[PDB]
Amino acid sequence: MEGEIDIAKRIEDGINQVQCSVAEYPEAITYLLEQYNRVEAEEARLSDLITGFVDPNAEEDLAPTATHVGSELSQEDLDIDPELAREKFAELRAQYVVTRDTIKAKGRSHATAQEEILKLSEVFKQFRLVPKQFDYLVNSMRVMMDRVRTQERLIMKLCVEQCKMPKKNFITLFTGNETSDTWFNAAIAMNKPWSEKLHDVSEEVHRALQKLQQIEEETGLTIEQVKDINRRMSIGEAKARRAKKEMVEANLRLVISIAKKYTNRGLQFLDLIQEGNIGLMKAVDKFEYRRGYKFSTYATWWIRQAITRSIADQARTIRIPVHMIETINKLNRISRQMLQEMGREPTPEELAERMLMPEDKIRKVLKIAKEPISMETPIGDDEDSHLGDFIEDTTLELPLDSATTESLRAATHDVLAGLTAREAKVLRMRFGIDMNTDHTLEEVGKQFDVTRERIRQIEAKALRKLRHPSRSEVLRSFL
Amino acid sequence: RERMGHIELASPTAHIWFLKSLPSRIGLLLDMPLRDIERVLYFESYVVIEGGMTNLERQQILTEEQYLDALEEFGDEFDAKMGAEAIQALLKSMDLEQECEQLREELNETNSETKRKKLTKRIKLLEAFVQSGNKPEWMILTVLPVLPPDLRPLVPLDGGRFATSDLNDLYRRVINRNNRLKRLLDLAAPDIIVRNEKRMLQEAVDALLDNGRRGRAITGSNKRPLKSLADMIKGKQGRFRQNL
Amino acid sequence: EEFDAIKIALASPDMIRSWSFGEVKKPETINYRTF
Amino acid sequence: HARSTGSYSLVTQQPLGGKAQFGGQRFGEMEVWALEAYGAAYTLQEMLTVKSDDVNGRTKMYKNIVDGNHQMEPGMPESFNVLLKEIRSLGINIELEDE
Amino acid sequence: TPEEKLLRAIFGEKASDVKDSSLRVPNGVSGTVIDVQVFTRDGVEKD
Repeated sequence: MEGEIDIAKRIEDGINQVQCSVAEYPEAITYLLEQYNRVEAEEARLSDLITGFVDPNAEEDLAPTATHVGSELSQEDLDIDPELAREKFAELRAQYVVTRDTIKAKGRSHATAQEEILKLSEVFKQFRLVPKQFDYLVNSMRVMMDRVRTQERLIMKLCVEQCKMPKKNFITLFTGNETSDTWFNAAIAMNKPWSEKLHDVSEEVHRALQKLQQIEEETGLTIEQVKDINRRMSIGEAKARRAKKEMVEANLRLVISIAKKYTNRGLQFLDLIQEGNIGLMKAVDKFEYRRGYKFSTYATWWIRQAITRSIADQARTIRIPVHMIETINKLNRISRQMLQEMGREPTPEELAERMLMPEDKIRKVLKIAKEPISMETPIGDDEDSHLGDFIEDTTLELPLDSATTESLRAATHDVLAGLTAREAKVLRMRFGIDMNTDHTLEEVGKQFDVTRERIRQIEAKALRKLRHPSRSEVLRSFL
Repeated sequence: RERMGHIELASPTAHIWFLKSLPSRIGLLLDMPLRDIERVLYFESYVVIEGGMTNLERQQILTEEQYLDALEEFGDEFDAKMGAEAIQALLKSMDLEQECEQLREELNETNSETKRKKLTKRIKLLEAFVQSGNKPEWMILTVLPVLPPDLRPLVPLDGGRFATSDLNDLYRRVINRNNRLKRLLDLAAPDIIVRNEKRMLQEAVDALLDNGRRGRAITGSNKRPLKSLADMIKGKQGRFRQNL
Repeated sequence: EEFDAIKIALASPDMIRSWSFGEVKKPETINYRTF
Repeated sequence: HARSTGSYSLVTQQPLGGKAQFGGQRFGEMEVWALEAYGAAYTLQEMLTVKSDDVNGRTKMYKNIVDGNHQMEPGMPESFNVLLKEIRSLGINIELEDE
Repeated sequence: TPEEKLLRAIFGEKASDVKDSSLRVPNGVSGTVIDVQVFTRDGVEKD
């Protein structure tokens, strides 16, 4: 079987069109050197920035690193010698110096700044940037310019659709520099029957222009050339995407094949091949036809890896730890081990010296490993009787003690008055009539008498007096 | 035991108490008959018209074989759409005032058998939506309320164990039905498999509200007729007569 | 006291949004540890 | 066997029967129509609310025959006030109303 | 508990740590005993 290798050459072919495009990008370059500073002071590593290099200095020659540039999946589904490395990274700062200044203040033409970056662009292609980086550079490249598209789309429909402007009168002005108000002011000075209409939107265009320049300065490229970089990236990812749609469709038979190892466990079958299809679409992207290993073996590796992760935790109706289910079968492949030899049941004495568990707490562990049990299950009547219909309630008092609890929390404050005014008024007129008790330096001025000593004495002396209310009760209920 | 919740479903889903309850309420007012069109489009790929180019039909389907041939030439735009995605957009884009008079004049022009047979349930239903303060676009549930935890308790039985209702399982499933059709199929899959997925959503939603109507739901371990909502409510597992 | 007549009408997302306070996304129930 | 007071469920809220305590005779429907024939009234609504379903009307009644008084009229059944929510989760809204 | 000592302080303050939680006779009619068996962890093969 084959019919997947001949079309596999179309994959890496499209990636090459992305490698070059990303090269000419200041933001993608600044992050490179800026991250290098985290290596000198020892905070990160060159492992998550560079994996290798290349000998030729043209357009690739060996299986590239860019794998998540033409993937069909979403961004959420895309997740050497150190001495030689530091040597090449020192070559970038030997030229990035002049570039570090032409971005801060620049001038009127951005073509001069990018001209110097072009030389560095050739060097950036030599480095084997980690595929993880492409998930940030390319991603933050289509989003950064995403706002530019809309920001310039509003002003486009506020004069062409609103002020009624011909397409031949907007493509000859806004297409010019689309930076300053040199295209807008030139429209009104054109003494056209429609030029005297942009005055009713000049305020909206101005705000949509000033904020627009902010993004242009943030990137450091010309709004006209910045589109050229991305427009050619959609060509390489398209030729590879459609080329991989024939491998993730004719290989759906292998997904169900290995889907018989994780059936009834915790997840349904409909959601079983879910992690199986997403895995096949990942392997096809990181597949190399120039490798000894085939595809029917390399692809089934990531498939069984995505299905063993979902059912690894969210299997039961309730969350369950990882080792709690791996500790069961652990004591299983040893129980029969001593039964096939001796012939007797392994008593909890010999296994207590080989394991890290004593013998008492290990018994309570099994109590946790259950289903446990439903509620709507027939018992005896099999008509109206349910498992969850025989458990008595404790939060809701029954009519039997409903009259008792009521007479045990509303009758003490009646006989309380019949007691020494001093000691009784202290506790009663504190939290019973007001809020919060025990203030110390405040209670001493509440009765105007003793100090902070009787704050504890009066309360204690009163406690033993609460023994009086026998038939009446209030305090004996909170606990 | 009071108050409820909801779940923002990315993919619209018609209700079940208004679909199988003849006469239809989510299709009848939409020119759709009752079963010979509003049941087949839910299954495998069956592209149906919901809009219209220039004076077309609102019942005629469209074969996939004639789909790729009606893109370039020989055809126009053709507002193509899958299954459940084409049922809520119509309710909001229809006028009960004008549409009512369109079928009112169709009771003597044509024979009472080819069209009038169905049109008899058109003026009656619509008249109710006008007299009352309602609106056609309320039959589609974009969200789904949650049953109070008091009706689905979770209290330990005996031995350090616990006790939960199987109804809870019908909530942990629906979550995986929607989030999957967001960042995996609706921007990657060709088309010969993305349709099947959308078919599973509608079947997984109408199962919770009322199980036993269409495509009975089965839990993971230990089969047994899985319990839902409406089933436990009125008690349909006993054919009513032997009520509690 | 007592009950008289009963009113019935369709349910709208605008009304259901009132009783509800939020949306559930995590299928996870409760914990067996601290309950 | 004879029962007067016992435990009750939560969602169901009905008389049960444990070990130490006896069980209550379930008033079957077969004895309901035989009562309706006479054309009674209060003796029919009692065998549906306080004496089974109604909870807050069961406790209040217990505190009425103890002092030698009389129990007032029952309230709203629990198997009825929960149905309002049971039906509420079916895409349909239900609301009560007086006169 | 402190609040508990209040109740027993009225009916003779004598709260011991351990109590008598023996199996009481179920409702109905009692009767004499036949035999008594005690297996305080025998050296046999008990489960």
